[PDB]
Amino acid sequence: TQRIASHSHVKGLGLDESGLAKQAASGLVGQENAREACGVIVELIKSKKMAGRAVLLAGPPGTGKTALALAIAQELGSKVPFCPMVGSEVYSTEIKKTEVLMENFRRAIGLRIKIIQDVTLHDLDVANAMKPKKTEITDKLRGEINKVVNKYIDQGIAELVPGVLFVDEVHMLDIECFTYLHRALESSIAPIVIFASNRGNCVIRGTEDITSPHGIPLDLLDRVMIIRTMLYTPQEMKQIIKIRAQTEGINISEEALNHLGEIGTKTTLRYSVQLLTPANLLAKINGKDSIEKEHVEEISELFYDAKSSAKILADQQDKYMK
Amino acid sequence: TQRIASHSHVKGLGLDESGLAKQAASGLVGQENAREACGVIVELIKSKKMAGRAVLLAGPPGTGKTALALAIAQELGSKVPFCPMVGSEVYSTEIKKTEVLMENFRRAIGLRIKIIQDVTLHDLDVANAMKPKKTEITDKLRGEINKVVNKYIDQGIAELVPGVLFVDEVHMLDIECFTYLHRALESSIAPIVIFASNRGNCVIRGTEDITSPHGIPLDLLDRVMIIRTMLYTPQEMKQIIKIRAQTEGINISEEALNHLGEIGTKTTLRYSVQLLTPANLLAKINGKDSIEKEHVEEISELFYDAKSSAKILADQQDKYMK
Amino acid sequence: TQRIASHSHVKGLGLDESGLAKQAASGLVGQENAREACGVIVELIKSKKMAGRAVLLAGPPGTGKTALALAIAQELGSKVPFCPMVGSEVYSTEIKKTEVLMENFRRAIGLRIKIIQDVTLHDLDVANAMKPKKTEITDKLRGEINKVVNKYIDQGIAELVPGVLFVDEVHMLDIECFTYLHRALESSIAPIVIFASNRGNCVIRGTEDITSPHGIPLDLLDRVMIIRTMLYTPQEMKQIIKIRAQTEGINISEEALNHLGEIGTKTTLRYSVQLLTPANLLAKINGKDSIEKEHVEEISELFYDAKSSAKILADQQDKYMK
Amino acid sequence: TRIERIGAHSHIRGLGLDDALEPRQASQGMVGQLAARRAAGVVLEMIREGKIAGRAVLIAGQPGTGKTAIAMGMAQALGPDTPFTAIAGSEIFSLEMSKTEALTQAFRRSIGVRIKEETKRKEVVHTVSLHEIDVINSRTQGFLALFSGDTGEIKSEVREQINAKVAEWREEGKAEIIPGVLFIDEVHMLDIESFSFLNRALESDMAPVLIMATNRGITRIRGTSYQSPHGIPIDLLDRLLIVSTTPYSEKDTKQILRIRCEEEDVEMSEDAYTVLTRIGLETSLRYAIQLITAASLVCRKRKGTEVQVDDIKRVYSLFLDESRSTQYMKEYQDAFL
Amino acid sequence: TRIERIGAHSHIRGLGLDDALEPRQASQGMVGQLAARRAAGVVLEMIREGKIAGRAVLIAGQPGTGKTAIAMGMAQALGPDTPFTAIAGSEIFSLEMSKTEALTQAFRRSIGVRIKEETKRKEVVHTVSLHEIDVINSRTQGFLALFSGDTGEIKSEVREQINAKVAEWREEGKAEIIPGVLFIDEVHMLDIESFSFLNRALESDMAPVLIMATNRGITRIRGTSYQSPHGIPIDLLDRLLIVSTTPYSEKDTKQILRIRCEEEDVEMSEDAYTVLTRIGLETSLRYAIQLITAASLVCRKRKGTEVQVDDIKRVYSLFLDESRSTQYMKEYQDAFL
Amino acid sequence: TRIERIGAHSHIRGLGLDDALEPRQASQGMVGQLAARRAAGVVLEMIREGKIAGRAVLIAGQPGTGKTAIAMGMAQALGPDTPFTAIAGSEIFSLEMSKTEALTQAFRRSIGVRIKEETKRKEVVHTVSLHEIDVINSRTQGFLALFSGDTGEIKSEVREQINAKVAEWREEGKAEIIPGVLFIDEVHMLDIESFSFLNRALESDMAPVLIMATNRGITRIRGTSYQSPHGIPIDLLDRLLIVSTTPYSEKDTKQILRIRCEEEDVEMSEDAYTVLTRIGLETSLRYAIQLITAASLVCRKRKGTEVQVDDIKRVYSLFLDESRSTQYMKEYQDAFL
Ligand SMILES: Nc1ncnc2c1ncn2[C@@H]1O[C@H](COP(=O)(O)OP(=O)(O)OP(=O)(O)O)[C@@H](O)[C@H]1O
Ligand SMILES: Nc1ncnc2c1ncn2[C@@H]1O[C@H](COP(=O)(O)OP(=O)(O)OP(=O)(O)O)[C@@H](O)[C@H]1O
Ligand SMILES: [Mg+2]
Ligand SMILES: [Mg+2]
Ligand SMILES: [Mg+2]
Ligand SMILES: [Mg+2]
Ligand SMILES: [Mg+2]
Ligand SMILES: [Mg+2]
Repeated sequence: TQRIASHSHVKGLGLDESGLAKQAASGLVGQENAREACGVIVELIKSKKMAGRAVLLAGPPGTGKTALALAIAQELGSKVPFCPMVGSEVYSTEIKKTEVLMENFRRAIGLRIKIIQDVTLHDLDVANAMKPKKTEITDKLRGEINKVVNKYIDQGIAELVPGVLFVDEVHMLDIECFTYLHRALESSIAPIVIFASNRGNCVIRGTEDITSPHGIPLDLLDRVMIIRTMLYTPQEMKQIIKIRAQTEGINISEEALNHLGEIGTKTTLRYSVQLLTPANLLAKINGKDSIEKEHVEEISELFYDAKSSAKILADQQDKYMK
Repeated sequence: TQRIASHSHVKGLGLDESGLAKQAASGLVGQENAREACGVIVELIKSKKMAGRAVLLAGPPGTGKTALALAIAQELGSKVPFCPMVGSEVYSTEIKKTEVLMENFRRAIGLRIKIIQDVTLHDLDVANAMKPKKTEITDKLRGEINKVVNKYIDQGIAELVPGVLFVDEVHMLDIECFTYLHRALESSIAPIVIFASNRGNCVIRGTEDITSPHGIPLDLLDRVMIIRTMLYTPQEMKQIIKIRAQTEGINISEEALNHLGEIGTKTTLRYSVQLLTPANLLAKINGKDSIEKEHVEEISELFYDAKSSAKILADQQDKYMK
Repeated sequence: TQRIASHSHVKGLGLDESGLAKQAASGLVGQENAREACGVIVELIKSKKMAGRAVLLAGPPGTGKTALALAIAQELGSKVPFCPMVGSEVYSTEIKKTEVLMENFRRAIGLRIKIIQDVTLHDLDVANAMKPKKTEITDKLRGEINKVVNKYIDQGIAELVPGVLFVDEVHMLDIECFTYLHRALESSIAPIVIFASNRGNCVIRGTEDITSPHGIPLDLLDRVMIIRTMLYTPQEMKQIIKIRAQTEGINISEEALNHLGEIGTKTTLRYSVQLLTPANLLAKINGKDSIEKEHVEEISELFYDAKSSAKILADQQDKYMK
Repeated sequence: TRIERIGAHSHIRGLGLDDALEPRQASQGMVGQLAARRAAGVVLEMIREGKIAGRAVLIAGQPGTGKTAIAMGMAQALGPDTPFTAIAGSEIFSLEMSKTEALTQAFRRSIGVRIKEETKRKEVVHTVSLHEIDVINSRTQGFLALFSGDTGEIKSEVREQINAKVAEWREEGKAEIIPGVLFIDEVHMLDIESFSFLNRALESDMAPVLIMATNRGITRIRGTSYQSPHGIPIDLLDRLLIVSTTPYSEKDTKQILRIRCEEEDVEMSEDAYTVLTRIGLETSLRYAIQLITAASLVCRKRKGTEVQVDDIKRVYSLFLDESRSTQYMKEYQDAFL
Repeated sequence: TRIERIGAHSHIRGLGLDDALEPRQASQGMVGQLAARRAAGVVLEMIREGKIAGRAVLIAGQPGTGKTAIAMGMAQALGPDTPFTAIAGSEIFSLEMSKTEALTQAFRRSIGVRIKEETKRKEVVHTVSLHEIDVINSRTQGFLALFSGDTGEIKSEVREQINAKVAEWREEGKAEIIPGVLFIDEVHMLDIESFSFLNRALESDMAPVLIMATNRGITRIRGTSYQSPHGIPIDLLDRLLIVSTTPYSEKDTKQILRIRCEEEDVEMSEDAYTVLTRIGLETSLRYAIQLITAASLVCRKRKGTEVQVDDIKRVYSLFLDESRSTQYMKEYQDAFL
Repeated sequence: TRIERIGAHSHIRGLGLDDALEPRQASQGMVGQLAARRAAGVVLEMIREGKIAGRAVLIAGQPGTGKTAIAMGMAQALGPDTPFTAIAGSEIFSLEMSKTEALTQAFRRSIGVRIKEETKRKEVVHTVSLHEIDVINSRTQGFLALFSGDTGEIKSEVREQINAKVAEWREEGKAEIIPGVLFIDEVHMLDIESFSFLNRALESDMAPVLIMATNRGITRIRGTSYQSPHGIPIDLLDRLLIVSTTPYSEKDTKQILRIRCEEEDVEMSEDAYTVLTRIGLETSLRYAIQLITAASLVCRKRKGTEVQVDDIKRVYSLFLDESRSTQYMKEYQDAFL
């Protein structure tokens, strides 16, 4: 059997024919303004007409930012390329950080050469360019690869499938990476990029204490469209606990569902969805097939949330190391 | 035709037989104390008797520091080696910064082996020392290359032509480069070095805020001779605008010369000498072979000096990014 | 003849059969608590039963910290491996600093394979792993080398001789090296490590100004045993000057011994033991076979201690460079 | 369909200048900025004449005023015959070469050397730049290091042997030098050592014309702590010719929206043009540029043809802008990290 | 005699848990920490079931309370069938690869791929991890780069071709995935970029269970200046399950000394056990652990058998502890550098 | 004519010391500094006897007092038989090796191993240093890495196999050890880690005598923030023997000018000697040294023979000194960057 991870229940955005968001469809619950805005972005990626448009998902942690972009990746399918990328991946020891951004920008534009094969522009970049080493590939190579792909389209052997680059954790880029992203988003070959951050009003890395919203400078925030993600209500937290219980195969009683909903509004959404599998293992240790309230109450005494652990750190700060 | 750059009118220092400076000779105008002092330095480079003497040209920007050293290079000719070098060139990724200084010190001493060939000591260093890479060449090699060149002189096959190293922008060296330059100028094989800086009373790079004149520490300023360069008068600014107009092939009326002299005393010398070629292109757009006052007045409205642009930045500082 | 260095008179700890320290035996004078504590550590290294125990020698400079560990190395002999190591050696340009600690940890455990040969675990590590380069050797190699050495013991071809690692100047490690040393001392294969420092209540390198005793964090000071080294009395300083005079072959009069003892309590122990050989060379210049008081008085006027030179620096601070 | 698509500057066919360099109000995809496009055309005649080496022009002004749009207008107005190296200011920070070496390679990429060869008789033409000659002669099999980009630091001694050979050819008539441009956008991202290398690289006989763009004010230089205008020291600002760019009015913002609604091929109503010009004057120009395509997709999902004001107001509620985004972050500033 | 000897955790044969995960007061070399060992056993059944990817548990608490001892208890309770990569937090700072690449190699070392091959008929078994497959397919002669460790950065494109092939094999039944654990001890020694890589590496389908240990309080993160609990940002602390560890009482400290005097094979008198428990409650647990072996050697040099209280008091005068060491340094603070 | 010319120390043939090490007032190109040259000669007999390993001497004092001039006096007084490695303090900051490895190579370059070989019978002599033996045995074709300098870090295990072989040869009589000197000038440019490597490298049996020169006062160490005398920590200053150098008087400054006017071969008048001594006492010694040659060229351009006071006053107006240079900069401090 396949392993069940986080966002394994996400099977696309829950929209109808009219493009409005359903309250509960395809594993997505709530957040209807962000889901209609992400459905308008999905239509852009499919129109294959625009290039270099940039989307920022913004909000508190635990509010569906990585889940909304993986719902975009499920709504596009495996035909459209998708290139997830953490923003801390640019600090390679082998190549410069703008080359890691440019290699990810070329990895997200696809070409289907026909007998059918799937290739990216970066695959043609490393094919036309001892211990192997990453190399800072010049724009001299990239322009004639763009002419070769243009001749491959004009004889009909190839078909281009522009895709999407997800730069999750965009606040971990430094100021040189944002300033190269100005020139990268201004090109007519760039992929549609979806950025994500949860680090509002923090300093840019690589600068000595200048402050901008989301960790992103105002000259890059001019070029993106913002999608905010408003926090969840108690009722929608319980629906996320219900969907994660059906995804992990866990039966649950309604009183334990009300207790895990009170736990998830007490601490956070993510602590209550990782209380499911330890309470299920405690239920199979006791031999009962479903979780009751005593299993959630005992497992919640065994594991702590970050706020209760911070209260333990504040009460006993002379004992811990600094 | 050859391209015309900055310092293309400089054809040597303007000195007579007595060594006094003419007011206007060989493309040099004014600055007579610095030109007699640079003529005494030219005689030292030709005496081929001294080694490791060091000259600092000091003054405001736009006062003939790079022009006076290129006049030294025109007065020596192509027989004496000359090695221009920016002081920010020492931060190579391949070798240490004292090796970049030592490779430039050996590049400025020449050897004529006879059928006549011209070689430097650094050419023999890389000849007697896969991807090519610069290597940190040991003194162990440099001492036996010095013995081989000494045997080449004693059998008469070779003749040494010691030269000059110009380390323009010497304030961009860090404190390790100045402290290696102490040992480098103390050798009996070192070339005569001419340093240049315009960055008076600024901190040394590589130190945490200690202040010395010209960006150079006081222990290196003990070892150099200072040549100051006093600013130009309105009359000499007009003579520089006249010489740059004959060098670039530009005819000019006397009233436009008086207006460009008032512009050059209003802002700086360099802004008025880059107002020549755009006013000439505007005159050939209007079809007139010479520049009048309306061409300088229109081109001066099109392009700004740095002080007027700083006044625009001070008046509208809330709109620009920080 | 062999050269005579510092600690050339150290021929082991001066202990009897009962393990108490003699006042003057085997080149060691005084410091009896540290010598019985180092003799209990020697018995541990010979029991070959424990692994990863850690000793800190602590005290003022010039109090027998490097001398007490070289007395441990003389009491173990050449059969037990000993790996001296400065703590500033971990900042290699080729490999990471925890690999330099791990390569030194494997260099201190020995194997005698039998026709008799002596090898370390690091010698088998580099044997089972162009310009040569140090490589960051994985734990995948080190586990099967540990299985191969275990099979070599079980067939009787090899015998393990665990040894000792001396990380002198342990305050020059940064905070990452101390935190890897937590995991390194917790292993069952680690050598017994003797650390040394003289830098009490100073900041850890790699942290922005947090203060711990000896330059070592409190979480590593929990894992070590402390041996303090109390300063020497005037009488024991004279006995060190007497032992360094017999070691260097220098005859000395008793009045010059009393004058060098007053000099060594006036400044430091080390300045008076480097006044021996210059006074001996001045005595052979005068032709006398033994040093008198006039030779120590003249050589003490020629060379300065650090406190008298600091008094010269404080009186004339406007003349020296900053 | 093709590798190229509708980018941010794909509507700009060039600077809309007439025979007398005078700018037209709306021509070749450009609108507004009449003194800046006239100064850009005087710089364009300076680049096409090719005579003066090492000239430098800064394009300064507010964000959204079209500094980069003037530079891609002059980039399509040169054509493919004259080289135009367009780099970012962050691209000089390389792990395989120094910042001086990366600026020297960006300088020498913009000097084209047109070599002809007569070889019954056919004149083959091998236009090549000075950087490619320095990479080919740097080592055996060095012609693949233009492709993979794994050149290190080319020796300065090698570059004097190429500059002398090219001077010899040029005087023998075997080669024709076509000097070109180097656009360093976001130049404020260079440090003091690289700015001081620009102080002496522009005085060379083989330097290209160097255009640069900065939206920065009186700020600190990246390598030091001193404050100077545009993030650039006054030692380099002595060597330039600043071209200011004015902020747009209402009619200029509306005409940027009509040239863009054409490039994206969207038909909009005139009431939606007035509401989108009011949105583009209230917040930002570029926010009103990205509302056009997403408003076209809201109009496609309702199966209309003409984009109405309600599609603009729906997409204005769907996607936020920094101003509104920052406001909402004020409340969850204790929720945001 | 052998490569292994009495280390700091060599007495721990595993967590002393019964069938119902309930911890025994003293079993398998572990004593005390009943809620922490029960939470460690619930995490042990989560690792042995192998179903849920990317779970993460922090072991927090005071120094000397046995966070690492619980982790080597679960390391010997897994056995050699399930992989257990145990790294330090300072080991990610490599000169040959990035911190992201070093964490990706530490992530993929803990996912075992058991391949069987039928090859008259004998089923050879080649258990291998995902990292070894990515090093073998990274280059020709890449199988020695597991040994010497001179792999650079493996390309991400290569890792998608291995993940797809392994998924194909797993559905064809040629391979069995055995997910494992990654113990990052002293995790506080990671920086903000590496913590943000952990924010997305734990959401992957192939992530191992990630145990981590921290003795730190509300401190500054290593890459930034903000203060957060355990040295870990709240963006990552949202993804974990904290297991607190209580400080020991008198009887628990005394029983740690009896299990340790057995592993070191030393016979101690009961009065020396009471005096060593008083020393271990007054100063530190680990200081009283290292007094046992040196007290045994003081008992061997007097040619006794039973370790008395006088051997404890003699070794207590011989070797100092931070508290007493720091006091003596107060006087020579003008003598110490 | 030859590679060598009149440098700053080319007049110094050695320390002017007699049989009893007592310094002569003016001999062998040296004048003044009688206690410093006598202490330098006692160190010279310590280097020539070769018995004591790892001795270290700091030459401290004011700039222009001749710390380096005493060190090139002892460098020509040793001769070419005894090695003298003369490095700067900034030369240890290498990109291809660590500072510990660069100091170990500078330490082992100064220990000569004279090997003889009898090979009808002729004793060929191969004097070689310990560093060359460690580079030859470091790899195949490693003898060109002395020349090109592309050795990396030599392994410490290799250096113990060379030290043991050399000890064996020395006891068999095949080799003769000639220990030498290591001059680290401007030592203040080393950091705390390199100073702490010097704390243990000087205690080795194969360490050369280490001379060092510093003009610095009570300043901060380069790797830390603490203030210590000479820029050197008191942990290393415990291991040295400081040799102070006194500032010169009027007659000593005048006699430095007569020994230098001879090396540069310039004939000066006695009134010009008094005026140049007054200039050399007012501003600096080294400024009056560089006025001699440029005054000789002003005398050559007037076609005289004797250098007069007017040539000194003309060259004093031509070239400035820091004091006067700094004054003129005070006015244009708003013109200077
Ligand atoms: N004069 C103009 N004519 C037509 N379109 C323009 C003009 N100026 C700007 N635009 C449009 O506005 C967009 C933003 O302009 P541009 O990116 O050139 O700004 P900029 O001045 O370089 O600012 P920044 O410093 O923020 O990058 C362009 O992509 C283009 O679509
Ligand atoms: N005792 C001396 N005898 C003769 N000439 C001397 C003497 N001392 C100094 N000089 C001359 O003065 C010059 C400067 O002396 P030197 O460079 O040795 O100074 P220093 O003490 O090392 O100072 P700094 O720290 O500035 O380098 C020497 O090059 C030499 O020409
Ligand atoms: Mg996320
Ligand atoms: Mg200049
Ligand atoms: Mg020591
Ligand atoms: Mg722009
Ligand atoms: Mg621990
Ligand atoms: Mg000196």
